[PDB]
Amino acid sequence: PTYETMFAPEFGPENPFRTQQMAAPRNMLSGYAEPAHINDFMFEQQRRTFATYGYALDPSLDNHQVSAKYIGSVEEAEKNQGLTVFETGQKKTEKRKKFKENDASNIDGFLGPWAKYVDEEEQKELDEIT
Amino acid sequence: WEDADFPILCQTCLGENPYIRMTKEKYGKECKICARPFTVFRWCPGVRMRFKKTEVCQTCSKLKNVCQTCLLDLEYGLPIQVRDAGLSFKDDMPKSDVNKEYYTQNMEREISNSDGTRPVGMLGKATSTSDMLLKLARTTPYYKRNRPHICSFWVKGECKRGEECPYRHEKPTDPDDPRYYGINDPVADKLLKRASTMPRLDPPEDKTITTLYVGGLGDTITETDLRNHFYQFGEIRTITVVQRQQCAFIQFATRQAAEVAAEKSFNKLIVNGRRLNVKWGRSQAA
Amino acid sequence: SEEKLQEKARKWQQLQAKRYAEKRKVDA
RNA sequence: AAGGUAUGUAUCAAGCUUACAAG
RNA sequence: UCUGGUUUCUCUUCAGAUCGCAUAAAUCUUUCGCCUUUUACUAAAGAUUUCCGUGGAGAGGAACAACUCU
Ligand SMILES: [Mg+2]
Ligand SMILES: [Zn+2]
Ligand SMILES: [Zn+2]
Ligand SMILES: [Zn+2]
Repeated sequence: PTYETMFAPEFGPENPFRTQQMAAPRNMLSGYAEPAHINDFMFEQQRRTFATYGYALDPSLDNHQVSAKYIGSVEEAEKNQGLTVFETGQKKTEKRKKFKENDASNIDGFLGPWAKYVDEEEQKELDEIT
Repeated sequence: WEDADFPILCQTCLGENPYIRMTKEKYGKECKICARPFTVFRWCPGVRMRFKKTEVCQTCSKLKNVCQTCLLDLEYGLPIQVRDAGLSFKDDMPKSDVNKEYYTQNMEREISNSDGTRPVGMLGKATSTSDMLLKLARTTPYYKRNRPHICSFWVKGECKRGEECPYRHEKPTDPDDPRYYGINDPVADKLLKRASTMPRLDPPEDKTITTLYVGGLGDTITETDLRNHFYQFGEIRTITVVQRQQCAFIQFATRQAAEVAAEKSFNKLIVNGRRLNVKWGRSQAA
Repeated sequence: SEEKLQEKARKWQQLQAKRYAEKRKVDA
Protein backbone atom coordinates (compact mmCIF):
# COMPACT_ATOMS: atom_id res chain seq x y z
CA PRO A 1 0.00 0.00 0.00
CA THR A 2 1.11 3.54 -0.85
CA TYR A 3 0.09 6.95 0.49
CA GLU A 4 -0.34 8.43 -2.99
CA THR A 5 -3.03 5.93 -4.01
CA MET A 6 -5.49 6.59 -1.18
CA PHE A 7 -4.63 10.26 -0.74
CA ALA A 8 -5.31 11.00 -4.45
CA PRO A 9 -8.34 13.32 -4.74
CA GLU A 10 -11.44 12.73 -6.87
CA PHE A 11 -11.90 14.50 -10.19
CA GLY A 12 -15.27 16.12 -10.70
CA PRO A 13 -17.66 18.88 -9.68
CA GLU A 14 -18.38 16.89 -6.45
CA ASN A 15 -21.97 15.96 -7.66
CA PRO A 16 -24.05 18.66 -5.89
CA PHE A 17 -27.28 17.06 -7.15
CA ARG A 18 -27.68 15.18 -3.86
CA THR A 19 -28.37 16.57 -0.43
CA GLN A 20 -25.61 17.06 2.13
CA GLN A 21 -26.58 14.00 4.11
CA MET A 22 -26.88 11.46 1.28
CA ALA A 23 -23.58 12.60 -0.25
CA ALA A 24 -21.96 12.07 3.15
CA PRO A 25 -20.24 8.72 3.91
CA ARG A 26 -22.04 6.02 5.84
CA ASN A 27 -22.46 2.32 6.37
CA MET A 28 -25.47 2.15 8.63
CA LEU A 29 -28.01 4.80 7.32
CA SER A 30 -26.61 7.18 9.92
CA GLY A 31 -22.89 7.72 9.69
CA TYR A 32 -19.96 5.37 9.21
CA ALA A 33 -20.06 3.13 12.30
CA GLU A 34 -16.83 1.30 13.04
CA PRO A 35 -15.25 -0.50 16.01
CA ALA A 36 -12.68 0.95 18.39
CA HIS A 37 -10.33 -0.12 21.16
CA ILE A 38 -9.88 2.89 23.45
CA ASN A 39 -8.50 2.53 26.96
CA ASP A 40 -11.41 2.14 29.37
CA PHE A 41 -10.06 4.50 32.00
CA MET A 42 -9.21 7.54 29.91
CA PHE A 43 -12.55 7.19 28.12
CA GLU A 44 -14.28 7.25 31.50
CA GLN A 45 -12.11 10.11 32.76
CA GLN A 46 -12.69 12.51 29.88
CA ARG A 47 -16.33 11.41 29.81
CA ARG A 48 -16.80 12.37 33.46
CA THR A 49 -14.82 15.56 32.82
CA PHE A 50 -17.35 16.61 30.21
CA ALA A 51 -20.30 15.31 32.22
CA THR A 52 -19.38 17.41 35.23
CA TYR A 53 -17.69 20.51 33.82
CA GLY A 54 -19.00 20.76 30.27
CA TYR A 55 -15.69 20.43 28.45
CA ALA A 56 -13.53 17.60 27.16
CA LEU A 57 -10.97 16.85 24.52
CA ASP A 58 -12.38 15.98 21.12
CA PRO A 59 -12.09 12.46 19.65
CA SER A 60 -11.07 12.26 15.98
CA LEU A 61 -8.89 10.66 13.33
CA ASP A 62 -9.19 12.74 10.13
CA ASN A 63 -11.29 15.86 10.75
CA HIS A 64 -8.76 18.60 9.95
CA GLN A 65 -5.88 16.02 9.98
CA VAL A 66 -4.77 18.06 13.08
CA SER A 67 -7.15 18.41 16.04
CA ALA A 68 -5.99 19.24 19.57
CA LYS A 69 -8.68 21.54 21.02
CA TYR A 70 -11.33 21.33 23.71
CA ILE A 71 -15.07 21.16 23.03
CA GLY A 72 -18.39 21.78 24.73
CA SER A 73 -18.33 25.19 26.42
CA VAL A 74 -14.80 26.39 25.86
CA GLU A 75 -13.99 29.18 28.33
CA GLU A 76 -14.64 27.24 31.55
CA ALA A 77 -11.84 24.85 30.56
CA GLU A 78 -9.23 27.59 30.81
CA LYS A 79 -11.01 29.04 33.84
CA ASN A 80 -9.86 25.83 35.58
CA GLN A 81 -6.82 25.63 33.22
CA GLY A 82 -7.47 21.99 32.30
CA LEU A 83 -7.84 20.16 35.61
CA THR A 84 -9.79 16.91 36.05
CA VAL A 85 -12.17 15.28 38.51
CA PHE A 86 -9.61 12.91 40.09
CA GLU A 87 -7.38 15.82 41.18
CA THR A 88 -7.17 17.43 44.60
CA GLY A 89 -7.92 20.90 43.29
CA GLN A 90 -6.16 24.21 43.79
CA LYS A 91 -8.89 25.50 46.14
CA LYS A 92 -11.57 24.03 48.40
CA THR A 93 -14.41 26.46 47.68
CA GLU A 94 -18.21 26.31 47.99
CA LYS A 95 -18.11 23.15 50.10
CA ARG A 96 -21.18 22.29 52.11
CA LYS A 97 -20.75 21.10 55.70
CA LYS A 98 -22.77 18.09 56.84
CA PHE A 99 -23.48 17.29 60.48
CA LYS A 100 -22.22 13.89 61.53
CA GLU A 101 -23.32 11.36 64.14
CA ASN A 102 -21.04 8.34 63.79
CA ASP A 103 -21.19 6.71 67.22
CA ALA A 104 -23.71 3.92 66.54
CA SER A 105 -24.80 4.44 70.15
CA ASN A 106 -27.81 6.75 70.11
CA ILE A 107 -30.93 5.32 68.55
CA ASP A 108 -32.84 7.39 65.98
CA GLY A 109 -29.82 9.70 66.18
CA PHE A 110 -27.25 7.73 64.23
CA LEU A 111 -27.14 9.05 60.71
CA GLY A 112 -23.96 7.82 59.11
CA PRO A 113 -23.81 8.40 55.38
CA TRP A 114 -27.63 8.53 55.45
CA ALA A 115 -27.57 12.07 56.86
CA LYS A 116 -30.24 14.35 55.48
CA TYR A 117 -28.57 17.68 55.03
CA VAL A 118 -28.55 20.76 57.38
CA ASP A 119 -30.74 22.55 54.79
CA GLU A 120 -33.66 20.45 56.05
CA GLU A 121 -51.09 30.07 44.05
CA GLU A 122 -50.22 27.35 41.54
CA GLN A 123 -52.67 24.89 43.08
CA LYS A 124 -55.62 26.90 41.74
CA GLU A 125 -54.16 26.38 38.25
CA LEU A 126 -53.52 22.71 39.04
CA ASP A 127 -57.11 22.23 40.23
CA GLU A 128 -58.50 24.01 37.17
CA ILE A 129 -56.41 21.91 34.77
CA THR A 130 -57.40 18.59 36.37
CA TRP B 1 -37.62 -11.44 14.74
CA GLU B 2 -35.01 -8.68 14.42
CA ASP B 3 -31.44 -8.16 15.61
CA ALA B 4 -29.37 -5.01 15.24
CA ASP B 5 -25.86 -3.64 15.72
CA PHE B 6 -26.28 0.13 16.26
CA PRO B 7 -29.40 2.37 16.10
CA ILE B 8 -30.44 5.15 13.73
CA LEU B 9 -30.65 8.10 16.15
CA CYS B 10 -30.86 11.72 14.99
CA GLN B 11 -28.46 14.06 16.71
CA THR B 12 -30.78 15.73 19.22
CA CYS B 13 -31.49 12.34 20.85
CA LEU B 14 -27.85 11.46 21.43
CA GLY B 15 -27.35 14.43 23.73
CA GLU B 16 -24.57 16.90 24.17
CA ASN B 17 -21.92 14.40 25.16
CA PRO B 18 -19.56 12.92 22.57
CA TYR B 19 -18.82 10.23 25.17
CA ILE B 20 -22.03 8.35 25.96
CA ARG B 21 -22.43 4.85 27.31
CA MET B 22 -25.32 2.84 26.02
CA THR B 23 -26.78 -0.55 26.78
CA LYS B 24 -28.54 -3.09 24.58
CA GLU B 25 -30.95 -5.98 24.81
CA LYS B 26 -31.32 -8.82 22.33
CA TYR B 27 -35.09 -8.83 21.91
CA GLY B 28 -36.19 -5.85 23.84
CA LYS B 29 -39.60 -4.32 23.57
CA GLU B 30 -41.82 -4.47 20.52
CA CYS B 31 -42.08 -1.83 17.85
CA LYS B 32 -44.85 0.57 18.72
CA ILE B 33 -46.30 0.30 15.20
CA CYS B 34 -45.81 -3.25 14.00
CA ALA B 35 -45.20 -5.11 17.32
CA ARG B 36 -41.87 -6.42 16.05
CA PRO B 37 -39.26 -7.35 18.68
CA PHE B 38 -36.27 -5.11 17.95
CA THR B 39 -33.24 -4.65 20.22
CA VAL B 40 -33.96 -1.79 22.62
CA PHE B 41 -31.00 0.49 23.38
CA ARG B 42 -30.76 2.88 26.33
CA TRP B 43 -28.39 5.69 27.26
CA CYS B 44 -28.09 8.96 29.12
CA PRO B 45 -28.01 12.00 26.82
CA GLY B 46 -27.25 14.58 29.49
CA VAL B 47 -26.95 15.04 33.23
CA ARG B 48 -30.39 16.65 33.58
CA MET B 49 -32.12 14.37 31.12
CA ARG B 50 -34.19 11.18 30.89
CA PHE B 51 -33.00 8.05 29.22
CA LYS B 52 -35.08 7.97 25.98
CA LYS B 53 -34.66 4.31 25.10
CA THR B 54 -35.63 3.28 21.50
CA GLU B 55 -39.07 3.33 20.08
CA VAL B 56 -39.39 1.63 16.69
CA CYS B 57 -37.42 -1.08 14.93
CA GLN B 58 -34.65 -0.55 12.40
CA THR B 59 -37.01 -1.64 9.63
CA CYS B 60 -39.70 0.92 10.47
CA SER B 61 -36.93 3.53 10.59
CA LYS B 62 -35.44 2.54 7.23
CA LEU B 63 -38.87 2.83 5.63
CA LYS B 64 -39.28 6.55 6.13
CA ASN B 65 -35.66 7.66 6.84
CA VAL B 66 -36.71 8.37 10.41
CA CYS B 67 -34.63 8.41 13.59
CA GLN B 68 -35.00 5.71 16.16
CA THR B 69 -36.73 7.26 19.16
CA CYS B 70 -38.16 10.75 18.65
CA LEU B 71 -39.67 9.89 15.23
CA LEU B 72 -38.29 12.78 13.18
CA ASP B 73 -36.56 12.98 9.81
CA LEU B 74 -32.98 11.80 9.76
CA GLU B 75 -31.98 14.37 7.12
CA TYR B 76 -33.73 17.42 8.60
CA GLY B 77 -35.07 16.99 12.11
CA LEU B 78 -38.67 17.41 10.97
CA PRO B 79 -41.90 15.38 11.33
CA ILE B 80 -42.99 12.81 8.80
CA GLN B 81 -45.84 14.44 6.90
CA VAL B 82 -43.87 17.68 6.64
CA ARG B 83 -41.37 15.68 4.61
CA ASP B 84 -43.89 13.72 2.60
CA ALA B 85 -45.99 16.74 1.63
CA GLY B 86 -42.80 18.73 1.11
CA LEU B 87 -41.74 15.96 -1.26
CA SER B 88 -45.36 15.57 -2.49
CA PHE B 89 -45.33 11.75 -2.24
CA LYS B 90 -46.49 9.63 0.67
CA ASP B 91 -44.87 6.15 0.25
CA ASP B 92 -48.01 4.41 1.49
CA MET B 93 -48.20 1.93 4.32
CA PRO B 94 -51.35 0.24 5.66
CA LYS B 95 -53.12 0.88 8.95
CA SER B 96 -54.66 -2.37 10.21
CA ASP B 97 -53.05 -5.35 11.96
CA VAL B 98 -52.51 -7.79 9.10
CA ASN B 99 -54.71 -6.43 6.38
CA LYS B 100 -51.68 -5.60 4.38
CA GLU B 101 -49.59 -4.52 7.41
CA TYR B 102 -47.11 -7.15 8.56
CA TYR B 103 -47.26 -8.54 5.04
CA THR B 104 -45.82 -5.34 3.57
CA GLN B 105 -43.36 -4.86 6.43
CA ASN B 106 -42.09 -8.42 6.00
CA MET B 107 -41.75 -8.05 2.25
CA GLU B 108 -40.17 -4.59 2.32
CA ARG B 109 -37.71 -6.00 4.84
CA GLU B 110 -37.02 -8.90 2.47
CA ILE B 111 -36.20 -6.46 -0.33
CA SER B 112 -34.14 -4.26 2.01
CA ASN B 113 -31.68 -6.98 3.07
CA SER B 114 -29.13 -6.07 0.40
CA ASP B 115 -28.37 -2.38 0.92
CA GLY B 116 -28.93 -1.44 4.57
CA THR B 117 -27.67 2.01 3.64
CA ARG B 118 -30.53 4.17 2.35
CA PRO B 119 -34.34 4.28 2.60
CA VAL B 120 -36.26 2.03 0.29
CA GLY B 121 -38.11 4.47 -1.99
CA MET B 122 -37.25 7.94 -0.71
CA LEU B 123 -33.75 7.77 -2.30
CA GLY B 124 -34.94 9.15 -5.65
CA LYS B 125 -36.76 12.22 -4.34
CA ALA B 126 -34.53 13.01 -1.35
CA THR B 127 -32.13 14.56 -3.88
CA SER B 128 -34.53 17.15 -5.36
CA THR B 129 -34.81 18.90 -2.00
CA SER B 130 -33.41 21.88 -0.05
CA ASP B 131 -35.82 24.50 -1.44
CA MET B 132 -39.07 24.31 0.55
CA LEU B 133 -37.81 22.28 3.52
CA LEU B 134 -34.44 23.97 4.10
CA LYS B 135 -36.14 27.17 5.30
CA LEU B 136 -37.37 25.12 8.28
CA ALA B 137 -34.59 22.71 9.29
CA ARG B 138 -33.83 23.77 12.84
CA THR B 139 -30.12 23.21 13.41
CA THR B 140 -28.60 23.64 16.90
CA PRO B 141 -31.54 21.69 18.30
CA TYR B 142 -33.29 22.34 21.56
CA TYR B 143 -32.65 19.67 24.17
CA LYS B 144 -36.04 20.07 25.86
CA ARG B 145 -36.79 16.79 24.07
CA ASN B 146 -34.45 15.06 26.47
CA ARG B 147 -35.67 16.57 29.76
CA PRO B 148 -37.49 14.10 32.00
CA HIS B 149 -41.24 14.23 31.81
CA ILE B 150 -43.30 15.87 34.50
CA CYS B 151 -43.80 13.97 37.72
CA SER B 152 -46.99 13.48 39.56
CA PHE B 153 -47.08 14.38 43.30
CA TRP B 154 -45.79 17.80 42.42
CA VAL B 155 -48.93 18.16 40.33
CA LYS B 156 -50.70 17.14 43.52
CA GLY B 157 -48.07 18.83 45.73
CA GLU B 158 -47.39 15.55 47.54
CA CYS B 159 -43.84 14.76 46.33
CA LYS B 160 -41.97 13.62 49.42
CA ARG B 161 -38.77 13.25 47.39
CA GLY B 162 -38.10 16.96 47.77
CA GLU B 163 -35.16 17.94 45.61
CA GLU B 164 -34.13 14.43 44.55
CA CYS B 165 -37.34 13.93 42.51
CA PRO B 166 -35.56 13.16 39.24
CA TYR B 167 -38.37 13.95 36.87
CA ARG B 168 -39.35 17.66 36.96
CA HIS B 169 -41.59 20.03 38.84
CA GLU B 170 -43.52 23.31 38.30
CA LYS B 171 -44.24 22.54 34.64
CA PRO B 172 -48.01 22.12 34.54
CA THR B 173 -48.88 20.96 31.04
CA ASP B 174 -51.79 22.55 29.19
CA PRO B 175 -54.65 20.35 27.88
CA ASP B 176 -55.12 22.14 24.55
CA ASP B 177 -52.10 21.31 22.34
CA PRO B 178 -49.61 18.48 23.06
CA ARG B 179 -49.04 9.07 14.80
CA TYR B 180 -46.67 8.04 12.09
CA TYR B 181 -48.15 9.82 9.06
CA GLY B 182 -51.32 11.70 9.88
CA ILE B 183 -52.79 13.51 11.49
CA ASN B 184 -50.51 15.20 14.04
CA ASP B 185 -51.55 18.24 16.07
CA PRO B 186 -48.46 20.59 16.11
CA VAL B 187 -47.76 19.90 12.45
CA ALA B 188 -50.88 21.80 11.35
CA ASP B 189 -49.64 24.78 13.35
CA LYS B 190 -46.18 24.44 11.81
CA LEU B 191 -47.53 24.38 8.26
CA LEU B 192 -49.60 27.42 9.15
CA LYS B 193 -46.31 28.88 10.42
CA ARG B 194 -44.65 28.30 7.06
CA ALA B 195 -47.64 29.50 5.03
CA SER B 196 -47.83 32.74 7.06
CA THR B 197 -44.26 34.09 7.21
CA MET B 198 -43.32 37.78 7.39
CA PRO B 199 -43.08 39.30 3.89
CA ARG B 200 -43.12 42.87 2.72
CA LEU B 201 -46.61 44.36 2.45
CA ASP B 202 -48.24 44.11 -0.98
CA PRO B 203 -48.70 47.74 -2.02
CA PRO B 204 -52.15 49.05 -3.07
CA GLU B 205 -51.99 49.23 -6.87
CA ASP B 206 -52.65 46.99 -9.88
CA LYS B 207 -49.44 44.92 -10.35
CA THR B 208 -47.24 47.83 -11.44
CA ILE B 209 -44.15 46.46 -9.63
CA THR B 210 -42.72 44.42 -12.46
CA THR B 211 -39.34 45.96 -11.70
CA LEU B 212 -37.55 44.96 -8.52
CA TYR B 213 -34.26 45.93 -6.86
CA VAL B 214 -32.48 42.57 -6.86
CA GLY B 215 -28.74 42.76 -6.28
CA GLY B 216 -25.72 41.31 -4.58
CA LEU B 217 -24.41 40.03 -7.91
CA GLY B 218 -20.77 40.16 -6.78
CA ASP B 219 -19.10 37.65 -9.06
CA THR B 220 -21.73 34.87 -8.83
CA ILE B 221 -24.75 35.97 -10.87
CA THR B 222 -24.10 36.73 -14.51
CA GLU B 223 -26.40 38.24 -17.12
CA THR B 224 -27.40 34.99 -18.82
CA ASP B 225 -27.96 33.22 -15.49
CA LEU B 226 -30.56 35.70 -14.33
CA ARG B 227 -32.21 36.15 -17.71
CA ASN B 228 -32.43 32.38 -18.24
CA HIS B 229 -33.87 32.11 -14.74
CA PHE B 230 -36.38 34.72 -15.94
CA TYR B 231 -36.77 33.24 -19.43
CA GLN B 232 -38.50 30.27 -17.80
CA PHE B 233 -40.70 32.90 -16.16
CA GLY B 234 -41.22 34.59 -19.51
CA GLU B 235 -40.23 37.65 -21.49
CA ILE B 236 -38.34 40.77 -20.40
CA ARG B 237 -39.01 44.30 -21.48
CA THR B 238 -35.63 45.76 -20.40
CA ILE B 239 -32.73 44.08 -18.63
CA THR B 240 -29.66 45.72 -17.26
CA VAL B 241 -26.74 44.46 -15.20
CA VAL B 242 -25.69 47.52 -13.19
CA GLN B 243 -22.36 46.51 -11.70
CA ARG B 244 -21.64 49.61 -9.61
CA GLN B 245 -23.93 48.11 -6.95
CA GLN B 246 -23.81 44.54 -8.34
CA CYS B 247 -27.51 44.52 -9.28
CA ALA B 248 -29.84 43.42 -12.09
CA PHE B 249 -33.03 45.00 -13.45
CA ILE B 250 -35.70 42.84 -15.12
CA GLN B 251 -39.39 43.40 -15.81
CA PHE B 252 -42.27 41.43 -17.32
CA ALA B 253 -44.88 42.47 -19.89
CA THR B 254 -48.08 41.55 -18.01
CA ARG B 255 -46.63 41.18 -14.59
CA GLN B 256 -47.84 37.73 -13.42
CA ALA B 257 -44.79 35.52 -14.16
CA ALA B 258 -42.40 37.95 -12.45
CA GLU B 259 -45.05 37.93 -9.69
CA VAL B 260 -43.82 34.49 -8.64
CA ALA B 261 -40.29 35.91 -8.81
CA ALA B 262 -41.47 38.23 -6.05
CA GLU B 263 -42.61 35.04 -4.36
CA LYS B 264 -39.34 33.32 -5.29
CA SER B 265 -37.05 36.10 -4.09
CA PHE B 266 -38.10 37.44 -0.70
CA ASN B 267 -34.49 36.76 0.40
CA LYS B 268 -35.31 33.29 -0.89
CA LEU B 269 -34.12 32.79 -4.52
CA ILE B 270 -30.97 30.78 -3.79
CA VAL B 271 -28.99 30.06 -6.95
CA ASN B 272 -25.17 29.98 -7.28
CA GLY B 273 -24.77 29.71 -3.47
CA ARG B 274 -25.80 33.11 -2.08
CA ARG B 275 -28.55 34.73 -0.04
CA LEU B 276 -29.49 37.30 -2.69
CA ASN B 277 -30.17 40.95 -1.88
CA VAL B 278 -33.77 42.05 -2.55
CA LYS B 279 -35.69 45.24 -1.92
CA TRP B 280 -38.50 46.99 -3.78
CA GLY B 281 -37.99 48.96 -6.99
CA ARG B 282 -39.68 52.15 -8.10
CA SER B 283 -42.28 51.46 -10.84
CA GLN B 284 -43.03 55.16 -10.39
CA ALA B 285 -41.13 57.02 -13.18
CA ALA B 286 -38.59 58.08 -10.54
CA SER C 1 5.56 27.36 30.73
CA GLU C 2 5.77 28.66 34.31
CA GLU C 3 3.83 26.32 36.61
CA LYS C 4 2.57 24.05 33.84
CA LEU C 5 6.15 22.65 33.80
CA GLN C 6 5.25 20.84 37.03
CA GLU C 7 1.45 20.88 36.73
CA LYS C 8 1.79 18.56 33.73
CA ALA C 9 3.88 16.31 35.97
CA ARG C 10 1.11 16.52 38.57
CA LYS C 11 -1.48 15.43 36.01
CA TRP C 12 0.76 12.76 34.48
CA GLN C 13 1.94 11.09 37.68
CA GLN C 14 -1.63 11.58 38.93
CA LEU C 15 -3.29 9.86 35.96
CA GLN C 16 -0.68 7.11 35.61
CA ALA C 17 -1.26 6.21 39.25
CA LYS C 18 -4.68 4.97 38.04
CA ARG C 19 -3.87 4.07 34.41
CA TYR C 20 -2.36 0.75 35.46
CA ALA C 21 -2.79 0.72 39.24
CA GLU C 22 -5.42 -1.79 40.35
CA LYS C 23 -3.77 -4.85 38.70
CA ARG C 24 -5.71 -4.78 35.43
CA LYS C 25 -3.90 -7.83 33.94
CA VAL C 26 -13.27 -8.02 42.54
CA ASP C 27 -14.14 -11.02 40.37
CA ALA C 28 -15.58 -13.61 42.79
C1' A D 1 -57.59 -37.36 32.46
C1' A D 2 -60.36 -37.11 27.77
C1' G D 3 -64.43 -39.66 25.74
C1' G D 4 -71.80 -35.74 27.16
C1' U D 5 -74.71 -32.61 28.71
C1' A D 6 -73.26 -28.62 22.43
C1' U D 7 -70.84 -23.66 19.44
C1' G D 8 -71.64 -19.48 16.94
C1' U D 9 -72.76 -14.48 16.86
C1' A D 10 -74.20 -8.94 18.52
C1' U D 11 -73.50 -5.20 23.21
C1' C D 12 -71.33 -4.40 28.75
C1' A D 13 -66.37 -4.23 33.22
C1' A D 14 -61.49 -6.51 35.47
C1' G D 15 -57.83 -9.47 34.13
C1' C D 16 -53.54 -8.60 31.64
C1' U D 17 -50.32 -4.63 28.69
C1' U D 18 -46.81 0.15 27.89
C1' A D 19 -46.34 3.63 31.64
C1' C D 20 -43.73 5.26 26.48
C1' A D 21 -42.76 8.90 21.13
C1' A D 22 -44.70 14.43 21.70
C1' G D 23 -44.10 22.69 20.55
C1' U E 1 24.98 -19.98 55.11
C1' C E 2 20.98 -20.15 50.91
C1' U E 3 16.47 -22.58 49.48
C1' G E 4 10.48 -20.91 51.45
C1' G E 5 2.84 -22.55 51.65
C1' U E 6 -1.97 -24.66 53.48
C1' U E 7 -7.12 -22.87 53.19
C1' U E 8 -11.42 -20.45 50.67
C1' C E 9 -13.79 -18.24 46.22
C1' U E 10 -14.39 -17.85 40.48
C1' C E 11 -12.51 -20.16 35.08
C1' U E 12 -9.85 -23.91 32.33
C1' U E 13 -10.01 -28.13 29.57
C1' C E 14 -9.24 -33.73 30.57
C1' A E 15 -12.36 -37.47 32.55
C1' G E 16 -11.98 -43.75 31.82
C1' A E 17 -11.76 -45.17 37.69
C1' U E 18 -16.91 -49.08 42.31
C1' C E 19 -15.61 -40.88 38.11
C1' G E 20 -20.67 -42.23 42.85
C1' C E 21 -18.57 -48.57 48.26
C1' A E 22 -25.90 -45.67 46.37
C1' U E 23 -28.57 -44.95 42.17
C1' A E 24 -33.08 -41.31 39.73
C1' A E 25 -36.07 -39.97 35.46
C1' A E 26 -36.65 -39.59 30.08
C1' U E 27 -36.36 -40.81 24.71
C1' C E 28 -35.95 -44.53 20.91
C1' U E 29 -36.21 -49.98 19.25
C1' U E 30 -38.20 -54.85 20.19
C1' U E 31 -40.82 -58.70 23.33
C1' C E 32 -43.98 -59.03 27.45
C1' G E 33 -48.63 -57.82 31.11
C1' C E 34 -53.02 -55.53 31.89
C1' C E 35 -55.93 -53.42 27.77
C1' U E 36 -61.05 -50.35 24.07
C1' U E 37 -58.79 -46.00 22.12
C1' U E 38 -54.99 -42.35 23.87
C1' U E 39 -51.83 -40.40 27.61
C1' A E 40 -51.05 -42.31 33.32
C1' C E 41 -49.00 -47.92 33.08
C1' U E 42 -46.43 -53.15 33.53
C1' A E 43 -41.25 -55.62 33.69
C1' A E 44 -37.28 -57.68 30.81
C1' A E 45 -33.47 -56.93 26.98
C1' G E 46 -30.68 -53.71 23.77
C1' A E 47 -28.66 -48.02 22.99
C1' U E 48 -28.88 -43.65 24.21
C1' U E 49 -29.45 -39.08 26.85
C1' U E 50 -30.86 -35.59 30.80
C1' C E 51 -30.20 -34.82 35.94
C1' C E 52 -28.15 -35.00 41.53
C1' G E 53 -22.83 -35.36 42.64
C1' U E 54 -17.46 -36.32 42.16
C1' G E 55 -11.87 -36.85 40.23
C1' G E 56 -6.92 -33.97 37.93
C1' A E 57 -6.03 -29.03 35.97
C1' G E 58 -4.10 -24.32 34.09
C1' A E 59 -5.16 -18.68 36.18
C1' G E 60 -6.82 -14.69 39.62
C1' G E 61 -6.98 -12.99 44.43
C1' A E 62 -8.15 -12.85 49.44
C1' A E 63 -7.88 -15.35 54.00
C1' C E 64 -1.70 -15.08 60.18
C1' A E 65 0.87 -15.79 55.89
C1' A E 66 5.54 -15.42 57.55
C1' C E 67 4.80 -19.79 60.80
C1' U E 68 8.47 -22.39 58.65
C1' C E 69 7.83 -28.21 55.34
C1' U E 70 11.90 -27.59 52.14
MG1 LIG F 1 -61.65 -41.01 18.87
ZN1 LIG G 1 -41.31 -1.83 13.53
ZN1 LIG H 1 -34.69 11.14 17.39
ZN1 LIG I 1 -41.81 15.55 42.28
